[PDB]
Amino acid sequence: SFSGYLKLTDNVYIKNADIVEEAKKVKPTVVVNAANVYLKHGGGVAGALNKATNNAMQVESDDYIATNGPLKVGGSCVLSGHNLAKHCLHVVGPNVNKGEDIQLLKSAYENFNQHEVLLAPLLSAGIFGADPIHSLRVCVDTVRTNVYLAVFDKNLYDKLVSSF
Ligand SMILES: Cn1c(C(=O)O)c(NC(=O)c2ccc(NC(=O)NC3CC3)cc2)c2cccnc21
Repeated sequence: SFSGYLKLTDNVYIKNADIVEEAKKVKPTVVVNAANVYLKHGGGVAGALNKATNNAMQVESDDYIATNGPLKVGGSCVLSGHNLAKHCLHVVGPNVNKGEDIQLLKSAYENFNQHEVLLAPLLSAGIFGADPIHSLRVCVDTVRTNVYLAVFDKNLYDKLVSSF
């Protein structure tokens, strides 16, 4: 059901798309959220995915944190995908704007290997402060399963594809 994606490697594909609209169209088995350790979905991809679930993702996340405590930077948890997907894999990449170690980005992408196919954003990009070209390079060199990347900004998408 994924269509209009450029092929980067044997297993990594990319599209200039709104990940919420892409999830509603495809209804994948797994959509990846670019989460923080507290699962507080305020801005960026996290806020957009939560808003499309009418806040059901945040209510479910708050119960998960109340039971288990916060995630590790580089870690993940599988929760419901609500109206967007069967499941949502909440992955925490390092937030470079908070002094988190960039080496944890490879650990964050290793979580994708537990799932055969994923619709995902670039981790640690945007408001997390890491270089998006570096995030795409770590993705290609780490993920072995089929990943379909959705990049919202047209100019960033063109730069990622021309510099790859
Ligand atoms: C790299 N990046 C990305 C990205 O998705 O590539 C961000 N992504 C976003 O802000 C983002 C915002 C909105 C949506 N869609 C909807 O809300 N769609 C429903 C109305 C119909 C998806 C995503 C980002 C926000 C800060 C900084 N960098 C960002």
